[PDB]
Amino acid sequence: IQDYTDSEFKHALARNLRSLTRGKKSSKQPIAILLGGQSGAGKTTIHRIKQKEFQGNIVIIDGDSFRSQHPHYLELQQEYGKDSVEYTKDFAGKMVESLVTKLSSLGYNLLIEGTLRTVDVPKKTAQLLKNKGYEVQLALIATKPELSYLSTLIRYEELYIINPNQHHDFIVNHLVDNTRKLEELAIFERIQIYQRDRSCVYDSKENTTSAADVLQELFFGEWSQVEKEMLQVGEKRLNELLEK
Amino acid sequence: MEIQDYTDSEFKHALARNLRSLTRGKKSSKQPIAILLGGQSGAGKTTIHRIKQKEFQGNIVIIDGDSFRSQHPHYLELQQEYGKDSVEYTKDFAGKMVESLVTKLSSLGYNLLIEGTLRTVDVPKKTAQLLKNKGYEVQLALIATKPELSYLSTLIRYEELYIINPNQPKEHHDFIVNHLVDNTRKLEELAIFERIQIYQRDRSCVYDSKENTTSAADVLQELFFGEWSQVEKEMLQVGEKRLNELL
Amino acid sequence: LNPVEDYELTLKIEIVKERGANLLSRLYRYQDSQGISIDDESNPWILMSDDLSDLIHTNIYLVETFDEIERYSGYLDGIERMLEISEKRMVA
Amino acid sequence: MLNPVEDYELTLKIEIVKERGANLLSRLYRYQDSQGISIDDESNPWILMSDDLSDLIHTNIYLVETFDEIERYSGYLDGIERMLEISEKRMVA
Repeated sequence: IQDYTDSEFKHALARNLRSLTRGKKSSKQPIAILLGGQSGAGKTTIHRIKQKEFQGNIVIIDGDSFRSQHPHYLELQQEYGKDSVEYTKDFAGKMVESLVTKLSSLGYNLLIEGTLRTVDVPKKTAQLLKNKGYEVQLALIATKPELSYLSTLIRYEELYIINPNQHHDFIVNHLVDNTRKLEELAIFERIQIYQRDRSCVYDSKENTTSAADVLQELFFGEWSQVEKEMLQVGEKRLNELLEK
Repeated sequence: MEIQDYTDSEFKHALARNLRSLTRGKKSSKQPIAILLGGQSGAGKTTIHRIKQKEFQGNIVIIDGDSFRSQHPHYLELQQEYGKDSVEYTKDFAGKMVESLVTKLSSLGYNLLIEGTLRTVDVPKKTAQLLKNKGYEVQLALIATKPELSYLSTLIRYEELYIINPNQPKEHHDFIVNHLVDNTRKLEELAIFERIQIYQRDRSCVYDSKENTTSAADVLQELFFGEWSQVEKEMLQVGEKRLNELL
Repeated sequence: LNPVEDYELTLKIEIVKERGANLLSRLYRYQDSQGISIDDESNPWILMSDDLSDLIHTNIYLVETFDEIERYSGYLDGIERMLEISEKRMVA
Repeated sequence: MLNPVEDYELTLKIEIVKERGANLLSRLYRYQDSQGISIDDESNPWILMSDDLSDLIHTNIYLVETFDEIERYSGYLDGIERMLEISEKRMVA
């Protein structure tokens, strides 16, 4: 079926702790950063900023990558063509649980891909992170919802090139709402919003205006010179993938 | 017991794993071709390696004499004892590996791209005449470019190889121009190779003996002593610039 | 580098990360099916998983040029070629 | 596709890249020798590397026709090199 024995979790978990610890050093002053934002906005940008910003010394935990590590992935792919996800996130999530727990005890710097479409998951996470003595921050990525929906389609036309046998975008309203509430409930020491060109457009340390409001003008504002440019590039590259 | 005196077992162990490597990915025939190389060291021998590996669709065996010097069973000790002069202690092994690999591979029926020693008339004479004797179509693939442009690439390469390993000139090579012309004409007069092709740095073929009726050597001299193209004239400007970079 | 170049890089970084993670999971698949202990650093398969792991988890994010990407790509290419030959000797 | 000037540039890069690989191979041989791994032990993972690498040096590299394929290649060599470094040090530990 899709079961996993307990020695298999400890196996892949022990491996992952060896994996992620590599070349990283602990901190008496550790930092945890949660990631929000539409799926195809390019959160991979924030990775670049915060990896360089911590000069290699931050552990990134991306729940999604841990899917293939299900002891019977091959079997579940050789049936559920794409609907293998709900049989894998049972495993993947607890993998994140154990990783955040252990590494937060050992005081590493952590960057966590967050389910910001829901209010609770992150809240309950940063709470258990601050107890351990973590400066816990929020790092949001924002572009025009369209370009976001676009990159997800670009991605899906490249996810079909690899193996024919292999989203979280429509969230703009949940995303803004959950930001204001996490701001008011004062869960994060620092809140930051980033744009595709790695620019920091909002920093709660410097700025005083609401993080949620800055988001709305970023989503529902008029298109920037560069944004319209990105829109054509997508129409370009999708068409090639329309016949590649 | 010298620092470069290798055991027979040591030499054979290498011969074994080379014969394995070089065979891997190749089929042989009762219709095999062997192509000998000619032309100044800095001319661009790698151009022909490209032409012929494509032309043979992966089924030719390039034999590079210097590839095996670093296989000497004491190579390292020789490197940290003679720096660049390890060469003069290493050709003994390296050459013996080439003579070996041709011998065995010619008998096995594989297509071969070999360096010729066109600086001497005797070596390729003997080589081709022994390859003929095993049902081989023997050939001369010459790479010709303006002597200056050759000396220049040797001088850039030298300064490059000094930068990779600070413990690894063109007079040290050769100035073969008269020899390479004379000997080509001599090997044509003796009509030893089935084909003679002359190639240029842009992979163009500027002479083929089976399609052309001029002399291989006559075509050489035009290329060596003719007027310069802008493509030649330009490579000279890039060389002065690239050299300034390396120094 | 401008905003579009910079993002197109971020996209290549992404493509590579995914592609890498795919191979690492396959490496783990292979390593288990051989009984190779995780920290058996002497084993060439452990080295590959370890190197690649260090890149996916850190180094790709630190890449600044399109050339570095092509290098990492042909490196993955190298891994895959070796991994494919080992699974076909296996289900042989 | 490419200028005569660029085409020779590619030749030079292919020559550069071949020479490196050749030296990595020799190095990789020397290590396999110290480990008593037999010439043809295809079962041994280290032999796969030396098989893979020598296949490109002897054949595949000469069929390169883009500059980005040159990078593809040298990034491979880098990986091979990193693992050699670690293996050689592990002998001296």
